[PDB]
Amino acid sequence: SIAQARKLVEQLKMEANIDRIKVSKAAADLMAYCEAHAKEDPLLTPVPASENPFREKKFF
Amino acid sequence: ELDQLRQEAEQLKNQIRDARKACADATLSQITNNIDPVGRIQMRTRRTLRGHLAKIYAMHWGTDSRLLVSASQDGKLIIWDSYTTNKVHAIPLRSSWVMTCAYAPSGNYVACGGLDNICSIYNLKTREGNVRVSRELAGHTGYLSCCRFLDDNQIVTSSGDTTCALWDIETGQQTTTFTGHTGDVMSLSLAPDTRLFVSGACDASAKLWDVREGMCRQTFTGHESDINAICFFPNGNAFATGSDDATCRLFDLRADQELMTYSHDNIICGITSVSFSKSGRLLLAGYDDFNCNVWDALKADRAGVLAGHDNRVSCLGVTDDGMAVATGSWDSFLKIWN
Amino acid sequence: AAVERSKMIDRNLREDGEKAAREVKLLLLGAGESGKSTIVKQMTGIVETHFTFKDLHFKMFDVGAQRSERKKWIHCFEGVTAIIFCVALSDYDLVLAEDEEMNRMHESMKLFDSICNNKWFTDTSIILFLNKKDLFEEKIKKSPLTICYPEYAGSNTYEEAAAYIQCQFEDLNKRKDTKEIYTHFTKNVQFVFDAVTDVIIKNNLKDCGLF
Amino acid sequence: VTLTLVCLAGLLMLLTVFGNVLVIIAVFTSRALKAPQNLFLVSLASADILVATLVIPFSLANEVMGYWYFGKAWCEIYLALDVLFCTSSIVHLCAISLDRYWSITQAIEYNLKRTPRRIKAIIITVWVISAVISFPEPRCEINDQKWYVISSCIGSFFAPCLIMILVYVRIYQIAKRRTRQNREKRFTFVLAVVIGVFVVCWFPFFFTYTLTAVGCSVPRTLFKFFFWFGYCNSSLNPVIYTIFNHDFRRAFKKIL
Ligand SMILES: CNC[C@H](O)c1ccc(O)c(O)c1
Repeated sequence: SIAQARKLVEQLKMEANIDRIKVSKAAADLMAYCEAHAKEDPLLTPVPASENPFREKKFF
Repeated sequence: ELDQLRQEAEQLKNQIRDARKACADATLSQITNNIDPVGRIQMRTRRTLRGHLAKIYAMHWGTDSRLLVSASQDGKLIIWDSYTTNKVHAIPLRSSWVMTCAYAPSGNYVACGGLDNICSIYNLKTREGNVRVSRELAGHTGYLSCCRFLDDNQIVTSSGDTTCALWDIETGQQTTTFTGHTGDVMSLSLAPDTRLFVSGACDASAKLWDVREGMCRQTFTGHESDINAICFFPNGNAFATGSDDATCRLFDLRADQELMTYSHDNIICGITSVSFSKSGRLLLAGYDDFNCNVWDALKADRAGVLAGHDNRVSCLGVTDDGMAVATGSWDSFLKIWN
Repeated sequence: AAVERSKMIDRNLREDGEKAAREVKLLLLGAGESGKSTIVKQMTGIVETHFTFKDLHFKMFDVGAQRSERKKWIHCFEGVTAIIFCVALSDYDLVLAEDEEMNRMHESMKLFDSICNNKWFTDTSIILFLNKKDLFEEKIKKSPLTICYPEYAGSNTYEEAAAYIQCQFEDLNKRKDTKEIYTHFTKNVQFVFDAVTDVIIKNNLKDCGLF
Repeated sequence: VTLTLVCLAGLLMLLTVFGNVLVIIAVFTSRALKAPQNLFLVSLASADILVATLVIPFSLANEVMGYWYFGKAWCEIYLALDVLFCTSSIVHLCAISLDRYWSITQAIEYNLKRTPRRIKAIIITVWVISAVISFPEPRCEINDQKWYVISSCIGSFFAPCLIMILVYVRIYQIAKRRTRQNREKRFTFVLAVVIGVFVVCWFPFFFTYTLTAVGCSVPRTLFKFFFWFGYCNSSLNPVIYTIFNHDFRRAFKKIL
């Protein structure tokens, strides 16, 4: 009854003591990552049919 | 005093919220406003794997990018080969009420479990014959909703007794227990670094756990109903959830807020599964309206659709090298959408 | 070879489907003090029961121990032949432990509504058992039925106020044309077999369009 | 009137092909209709698809051309072929009827014996029986041997008609005592159009044909009217035997 309530306050007291960065710095890093790696994702930019194992290639 | 516990808790709740508001600078609809649209993705089912004679509840790729596994109410767990549609193995399940699968990063064994309250580990290379049952992980008091391999010698599992637990196979004992949820835990997702993981519960909240401490770092709310699915962003600094509220959302670990919401006005059913492409530019989500929409994670616009199933889509996965998407459903059919 | 693999294994799946789809599967429900304990004897997680009667396979699954939310696993059980719902009649003057002022009689009428009028069991029949009629008469000759039912004005007896309770449990049914409730007073392994052949007959008779 | 006598028959060919092929694709493109008893609708559809494409055209030529037959050796491969197709569409209707009679009386006992091992045995048994009776200036006249006309009428209509009325009035007793759910009118109009259609289409031909064998006379105007009634029943079979089932209607929308 009271032991749990003591633990609950302790968890929040430790959750609200973290350093946070702004969202604008947070959205930029997500956007920058996808631009750099956009070249290596076949689904977004379709791959030549020579190497697309399920489409037409060596099934091995 | 009970009031002192409540008064301290109530004050800390307001302090957390205001710190989140101080971090609000600009939504993603502004920073990513002048970005180029993806366009209109158009995938087509290359393969189609037949052989399950009942619903399909779960699947999982391999690190090979060529072998997968599936589970069904037929009490059968099949290891296919996607190139040639071959059954590499098939495993008889001691229980028919499976809800999850797994595939070791080494790829020498698989994991399974269901309403049994136990998690079975079968060996995919016995050096002398077929597959055996080389472990047993009991210690949950509710149905198993999820399990994941942390390494060749660890596994982390989720259950409906409101608890996630980190085991250490070859001994069959819980090294750590992760408590704090107040509802049935539905899903978990490891980090690429394999030092953190997130979970989703029917309490309509999610949490972030440090693996090697048993500690909970921070909690995320905002959904209005049960959370069914969860997935990390490819670099491990964000994750997305899908609820029965008919909406997906995106959460940042280092901003502690909701970033984007992916919902339309013609969608009233619940999301059963989410996943991210290899680059992280697309988000794929299965629904109860028999379909699987594709979203533009950086713009929150539909960018495709995978409509090829007769019943609701229950499971969904993507390959490490990013070549194919697999979807399963209550039709007993699983499709590869290269 | 990945061509002589599937053929030598898919020949082991269809060989198991039709080989294991002939059994009759059922689903037990009830409450803690219902009678689920004292009906299985006569006939963790999910429990399974297997028994035979005149060359028909029965597979009864008990889901009592699962104390998690029900809506998150009940959809796994659609497609069973019937539900088997247990009630105890000697609980019309018994109050729950956790919460007072609520009987264990009005608490079973809240689990009959949920399963009878459900979206996953819109065409599945219910087999309702009413247990502990032995002790029911003893309590009704001393403790009047008014204590539970303030609208059951009628002479108390063994089978006058114990048939007023069937009505309160069959009125809860709202699908009065798609399903039927087969009520019993626990010939207990016969009532299920009598009522199962009547559910299979009306299924085949519906493949012909006559129902 | 070559305009009516060709356009009308061409309509028969279209409906028979449209209905039967649509049934075959629907059975093979769904898992709801994956039951082993639904291979009767397929085999019956193949018996009624060959009669439309092969029997009706050649027979149509004889009536409208008026004079003779182009050939003298295909008659034994046509006049016999026609009998076999007609005989195998009625004979598949007793197998459908008998299937749903054991499912309603011996329900639990009949949960087995439903394997395609038995189903395939029946269909192979249905087509061989049809084969036995089919192949035991000049024009084409259907056989007029007194020992074959009355032998093949009993073995093709009058015997299969004695196993669809006994079955469908025993099934009338079961469904009246069993349901008792105020659904009396439902299962009496379904058993009246299954039997009525089959009898009004086929009875006059096999009735007048037998009279012209014992030594009576029948007008040739009526006999040709009755002759083409049997071809009509081939088109109607997909309608009567698949419309009262909800499962077939759902699968039909899957393709249309
Ligand atoms: C109108 N076409 C039916 C054909 O003339 C026919 C069919 C079955 C038979 O047994 C037969 O002797 C003749």
